[PDB]
Amino acid sequence: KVEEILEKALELVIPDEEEVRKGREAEEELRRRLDELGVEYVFVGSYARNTWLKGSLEIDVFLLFPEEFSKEELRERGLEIGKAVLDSYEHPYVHGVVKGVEVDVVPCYKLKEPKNIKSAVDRTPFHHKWLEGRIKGKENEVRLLKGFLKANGIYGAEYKVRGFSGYLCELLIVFYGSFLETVKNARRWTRRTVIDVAKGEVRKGEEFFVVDPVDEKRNVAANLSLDNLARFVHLCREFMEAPSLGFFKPKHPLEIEPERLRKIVEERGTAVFAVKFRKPDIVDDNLYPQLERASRKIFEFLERENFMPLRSAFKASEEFCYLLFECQIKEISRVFRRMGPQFEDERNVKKFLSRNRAFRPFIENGRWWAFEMRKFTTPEEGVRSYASTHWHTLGKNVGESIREYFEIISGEKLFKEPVTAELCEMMGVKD
Ligand SMILES: Nc1ncnc2c1ncn2[C@@H]1O[C@H](COP(=O)(O)OP(=O)(O)OP(=O)(O)O)[C@@H](O)[C@H]1O
Ligand SMILES: [Ca+2]
Ligand SMILES: [Ca+2]
Ligand SMILES: [Ca+2]
Ligand SMILES: [Mg+2]
Repeated sequence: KVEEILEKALELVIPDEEEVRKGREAEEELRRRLDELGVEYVFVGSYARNTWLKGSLEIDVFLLFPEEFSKEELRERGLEIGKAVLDSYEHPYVHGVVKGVEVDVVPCYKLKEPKNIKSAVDRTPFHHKWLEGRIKGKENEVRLLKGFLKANGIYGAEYKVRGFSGYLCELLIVFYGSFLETVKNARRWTRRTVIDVAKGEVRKGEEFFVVDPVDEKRNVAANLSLDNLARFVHLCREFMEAPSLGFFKPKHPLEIEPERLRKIVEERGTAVFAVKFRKPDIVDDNLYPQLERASRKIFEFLERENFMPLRSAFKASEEFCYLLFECQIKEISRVFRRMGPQFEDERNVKKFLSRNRAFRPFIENGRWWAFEMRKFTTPEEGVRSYASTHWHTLGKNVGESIREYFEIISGEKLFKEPVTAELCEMMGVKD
């Protein structure tokens, strides 16, 4: 059955004649313009090796240069070849569109074989040279891997996904020969697994590490999060166990009427709430690490204060950001135990006892203790206190935003916000 599903899978991963139409057109036009400027360039794209996934067409033309400043000479070439130009972020490249297709124009050094400069963009040409001859013919094998990963939300190395980059996908296919062979062997992958392509071997190491043929110190799966690696391995065991075209299909968002969520949550008996604030104007690769950090800090705070957090999640929309939380403790006693000094310490004892308190401190196991009052008794109130005076620990941009404004939302109001998918996923809700 397997080989019959992978066959139907191809119709989901391979590009349709009208998009492979935009590709060829743009490429032809783009070279024309680039040749008229007499520029030294090379298509290093997934497009350049026909390995790009259905519906994800994009070109990456790298301009080759020596010297030091190629920031402006590129600004020129780019702005002069792209019908429309924008500028993403020694970093600055030109993202435009040409004949309707997204085009990245990056400047690098035509290098005399290895030993780059503040290496980063300069390796890309080599990555391309190393993959071009070895991946020929296995294009679709690659499109299967990616299509497989994308359907399960773990394709892409950007911080929002922390999954499998494309390069990685192609290295893996070169190493094993085919999608199927990849999944079959991926079932035995561990967190200490090292896939060294250059030496055609697999050994044990400190962490999952796919060595880059071009640079043996660079881990091509650096951004792949442990959990996503663990998710791929599991998906692989699950696919072999019972292959199905549904693995190459995107899962459908849980349609949840706000009243069925309130039911699940009262049934779980937990405290569900979110921290809402204005999304700062920063790029995803900057925002996401901050949203993860913030979510972690507030979670650790919740642990410390004993509200026993179960799990957290975050969500970024167009205007706002939410840090979702679920704690097992909805309310905690006002009173708590303050550890005092050892009965021996005559001074720290006189000091500890001079403070006025509603109740009398006591000795337990040779040490003084005192009952005091918390300044909050619910995880929601605690977070309001924390987000109010410790916003500086939630990331430079997020923290700053939460400092200006934010609100703790729970109940139905929380359900009205666009965090349902995340909410459900966080609590492990099913169909
Ligand atoms: N070092 C690089 N190696 C390969 N592709 C690169 C590199 N740098 C930029 N790219 C581009 O990144 C985009 C993402 O895909 P990638 O190149 O990783 O190949 P892929 O994953 O096999 O193809 P696709 O991403 O379309 O599924 C493509 O447009 C590709 O040209
Ligand atoms: Ca994600
Ligand atoms: Ca994910
Ligand atoms: Ca209260
Ligand atoms: Mg690109």
